[PDB]
Amino acid sequence: PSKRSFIEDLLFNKVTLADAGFIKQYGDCLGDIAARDLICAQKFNGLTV
Amino acid sequence: VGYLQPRTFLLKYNENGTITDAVDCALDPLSETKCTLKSFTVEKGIYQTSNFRVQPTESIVRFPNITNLCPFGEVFNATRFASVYAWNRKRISNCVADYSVLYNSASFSTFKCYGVSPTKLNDLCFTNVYADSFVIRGDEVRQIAPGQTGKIADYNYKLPDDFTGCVIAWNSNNLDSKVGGNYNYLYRLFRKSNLKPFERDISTEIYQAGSTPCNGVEGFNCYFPLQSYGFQPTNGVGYQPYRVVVLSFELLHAPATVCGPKKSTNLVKNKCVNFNFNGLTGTGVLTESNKKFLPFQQFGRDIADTTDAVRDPQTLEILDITPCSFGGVSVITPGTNTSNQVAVLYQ
Amino acid sequence: QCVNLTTRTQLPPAYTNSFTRGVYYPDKVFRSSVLHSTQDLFLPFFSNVTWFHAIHVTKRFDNPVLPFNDGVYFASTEKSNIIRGWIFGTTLDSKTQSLLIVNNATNVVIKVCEFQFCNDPFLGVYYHKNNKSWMESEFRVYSSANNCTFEYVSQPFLMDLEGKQGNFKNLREFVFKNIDGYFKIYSKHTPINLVRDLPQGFSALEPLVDLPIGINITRFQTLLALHRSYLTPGDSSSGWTAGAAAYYVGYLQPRTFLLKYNENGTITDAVDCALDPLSETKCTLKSFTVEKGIYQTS
Amino acid sequence: SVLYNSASFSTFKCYGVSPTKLNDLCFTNVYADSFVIRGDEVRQIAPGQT
Amino acid sequence: NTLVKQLSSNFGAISSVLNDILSRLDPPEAEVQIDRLITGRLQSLQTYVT
Ligand SMILES: *[C@@H]1O[C@H](CO)[C@@H](O[C@@H]2O[C@H](CO)[C@@H](O)[C@H](O)[C@H]2NC(C)=O)[C@H](O)[C@H]1NC(C)=O
Ligand SMILES: *[C@@H]1O[C@H](CO)[C@@H](O[C@@H]2O[C@H](CO)[C@@H](O)[C@H](O)[C@H]2NC(C)=O)[C@H](O)[C@H]1NC(C)=O
Ligand SMILES: *[C@@H]1O[C@H](CO)[C@@H](O[C@@H]2O[C@H](CO)[C@@H](O)[C@H](O)[C@H]2NC(C)=O)[C@H](O)[C@H]1NC(C)=O
Ligand SMILES: *[C@@H]1O[C@H](CO)[C@@H](O[C@@H]2O[C@H](CO)[C@@H](O)[C@H](O)[C@H]2NC(C)=O)[C@H](O)[C@H]1NC(C)=O
Ligand SMILES: *[C@@H]1O[C@H](CO)[C@@H](O[C@@H]2O[C@H](CO)[C@@H](O)[C@H](O)[C@H]2NC(C)=O)[C@H](O)[C@H]1NC(C)=O
Ligand SMILES: *[C@@H]1O[C@H](CO)[C@@H](O)[C@H](O)[C@H]1NC(C)=O
Ligand SMILES: *[C@@H]1O[C@H](CO)[C@@H](O)[C@H](O)[C@H]1NC(C)=O
Ligand SMILES: *[C@@H]1O[C@H](CO)[C@@H](O)[C@H](O)[C@H]1NC(C)=O
Ligand SMILES: *[C@@H]1O[C@H](CO)[C@@H](O)[C@H](O)[C@H]1NC(C)=O
Ligand SMILES: *[C@@H]1O[C@H](CO)[C@@H](O)[C@H](O)[C@H]1NC(C)=O
Repeated sequence: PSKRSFIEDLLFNKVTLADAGFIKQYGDCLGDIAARDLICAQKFNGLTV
Repeated sequence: VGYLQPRTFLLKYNENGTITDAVDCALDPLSETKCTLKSFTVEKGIYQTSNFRVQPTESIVRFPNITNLCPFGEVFNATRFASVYAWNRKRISNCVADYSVLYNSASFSTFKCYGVSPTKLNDLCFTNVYADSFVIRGDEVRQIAPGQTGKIADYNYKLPDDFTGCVIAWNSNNLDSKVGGNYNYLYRLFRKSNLKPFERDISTEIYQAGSTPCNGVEGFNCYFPLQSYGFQPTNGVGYQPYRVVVLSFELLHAPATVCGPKKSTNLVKNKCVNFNFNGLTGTGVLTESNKKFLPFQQFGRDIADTTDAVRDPQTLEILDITPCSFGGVSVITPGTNTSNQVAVLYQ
Repeated sequence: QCVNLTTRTQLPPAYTNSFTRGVYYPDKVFRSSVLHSTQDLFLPFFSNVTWFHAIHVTKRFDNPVLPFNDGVYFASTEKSNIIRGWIFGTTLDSKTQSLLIVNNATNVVIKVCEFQFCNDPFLGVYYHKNNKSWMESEFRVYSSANNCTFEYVSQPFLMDLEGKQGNFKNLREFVFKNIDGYFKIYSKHTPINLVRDLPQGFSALEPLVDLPIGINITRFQTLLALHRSYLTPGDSSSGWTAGAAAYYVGYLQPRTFLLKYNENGTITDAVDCALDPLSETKCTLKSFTVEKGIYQTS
Repeated sequence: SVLYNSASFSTFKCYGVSPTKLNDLCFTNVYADSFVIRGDEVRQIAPGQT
Repeated sequence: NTLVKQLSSNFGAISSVLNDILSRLDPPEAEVQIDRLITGRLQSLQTYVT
């Protein structure tokens, strides 16, 4: 799907990004999930990426 | 006819001192960027404005089921009080703290509260309430306070430095003065060391003022530690009797049972609502929780120390609390000079 | 009436080691899945506790008067309900006020009075041969109690009292504190199967009670029980056997601990931050795992 | 504490020191000022009063 | 994550929770505690940005 070389595919699997994707919806972390998942804990205090 | 609301405006003053223009900073995201840049002109670009905010609709109150009134009649209207050295302590629980019933019969010369504002007492729930009672001389009332010296505060009754509660004192010359002289009330005059906070010493041993032990004989430089007040109707105000009650309690940490007068509403879920749980107030969305509390705990707190779970005082079910303001917003403008049309991105 | 027990062999005191014991819940807030630091009065890790026996075989019916420095960790390994309670005070001689916490066969009794305690307080269980039954006969703790300020008596129960033969089956841990006129008690009960030596493991104690007594405790003494039968011939001061039991005493100090809460809200592990430099780096990194390297401590 | 068994003070207030530390201190250049006033005027013996 | 964790500091106030302070205290006495918290949290943001 990604038009990447073999070596680029190997390189991209050796660095793990903190969060994959930039759409975390409000309904996704409501209740227990908040304050447990670190990204939602950041986002309920005004800290966005 | 129109109606006014609290708003923030950006007003413009020309060189003569007259207001010639204004911006309503909460009408639009464009107006919000105008307000932030502090200008009436915006250049072409993309601007971060503010996270998406939701305002609450309802307000709810949840207090425990309490029906009885607190025993104001056998605390403040007792026929006989204790001596200050053997002071009295009484537990208070399971009662509504409606103190306005005291208005039409009692007048207090002293009433001071520590760790709480007197105007918030009606909206709180109280944990581990105790009442301490004694009678002292009028001059000594200033000594019932944290960090005080004197014989009452050193040998008879000591308060902690970190004290939460109220001190209440009233003159009782009519009750505790006898024409011959009232010698029922006693106090301690001699002690080797100062008392610890909330400690009661009731011993009667001959005090050794110097060397040459006494062998409990009460001789020269060997005294009886307790002495009697002489209360007579014709004394100065400094020497008249005063009745003192000290109320001690805790706030907003553990389950409570006193809970002053305030009516409870229904429980509404999945909506942003102002809430009051056992005196703890906040805003947010309430949901059903899978957490299981041990019987001795009432609130749950996360890493940031904010309260995120609560036991319902009526149905005894655990509820999660979530903020209702979330999500980033941006505004795209081609320039106010060119146009007023804008686009908005919700991230 | 008070009786001075005789025929008891004197032995040197014994000591043992506490393996991460004596942890309790500091407050009443629910927390889950978190490492939390707190400074309070704890029993230090790997300490040196004193050990006391009640083993007939020597008799060794130990009940010394012990200090109460800043609060006590008390552990009890039992199978037959020998350890029955405590007395706390300063002089224990009716010139001052004392606290009695006792468990008699039917009720739990907590009293604060001016007691003239016996020199050798105890409780007595008598055993009848003709019909097999153990019943409580003696209560020899104090002569007189005069000015009582606080009293509490629990609802009636029936206790077992039967002498057992296996190894120790019950561990009971208590923590006692005295702060600002409040006597605070934490406790926990645990099933065990062992014969000697306080065991390994971890278990946090939960809040039990908070008594407003307002007295100056400086010393304390444990209240045990006796067995008498037809095989214990003599007078009051010599006709008595013991029944096996053991108890351990340690003293609390102000320390900083790093407590671990799992996803159910229970304390499952702790770090004593001032035991070792390694523990100090654990405390600073706020983790139980340290990677290879060199760290500045203090 | 020799004043306890004979004297009663309606007012006693200390500035620059806590009353519970008086027993552990040593004092330099001590002076005592004495006078008699009306009772209403006692509130005026304080810093920054009119 | 350090910015999120630094929200549990009192900075010399009675508590670190605004809702705990706003209940149990009236505006004139709650203002000083809130002001302490505000100063501390602005300092945390400044350090992060630097
Ligand atoms: C609590 O009781 C203890 C024991 O009676 C008091 O400590 C003693 O105090 C005397 C003089 O006041 C000393 O001579 C003793 O050496 C002390 N004994 C110990 C073991 O410290 C103590 O003062 C009392 N507490 C209070 C607040 O009075
Ligand atoms: C048990 O032994 C103690 C001694 O340890 C006895 O207590 C003594 O009693 C006499 C007589 O009343 C007093 O003169 C002593 O001062 C006491 N000693 C102490 C240390 O208190 C006690 O009487 C004995 N119990 C009996 C005989 O029933
Ligand atoms: C635990 O505490 C006891 C009592 O302090 C220690 O016993 C002492 O040990 C030293 C060194 O071995 C001796 O010189 C002392 O005479 C001992 N005291 C007594 C009363 O016997 C003991 O060493 C400590 N540690 C352990 C592991 O038991
Ligand atoms: C255990 O202690 C309790 C409390 O002292 C005893 O209960 C009291 O017993 C006396 C004697 O019959 C009664 O007059 C009291 O009314 C009882 N108090 C209560 C019931 O609260 C109890 O009898 C004791 N048990 C044993 C086996 O000695
Ligand atoms: C502590 O107990 C003593 C002795 O019972 C009490 O002193 C006596 O109390 C009675 C009760 O009114 C009096 O008739 C006596 O005159 C008192 N003195 C003596 C020498 O008997 C004392 O009151 C009690 N303490 C408290 C705080 O109640
Ligand atoms: C301000 O005052 C001056 C002098 O009176 C006048 O000429 C001018 O028109 C006024 N208005 C503005 C916008 O300058
Ligand atoms: C207090 O008790 C007296 C005794 O009869 C009574 O007359 C008075 O009304 C009482 N005051 C109250 C209950 O507020
Ligand atoms: C309190 O009231 C609720 C509803 O009125 C009821 O369900 C509950 O059983 C009552 N008692 C307690 C202790 O919650
Ligand atoms: C038999 O048992 C009862 C109660 O267990 C006891 O009171 C009785 O004394 C026993 N029999 C004899 C002869 O002691
Ligand atoms: C926690 O609770 C769950 C559900 O009751 C249980 O299955 C689990 O064993 C408990 N302990 C741990 C460590 O998860």
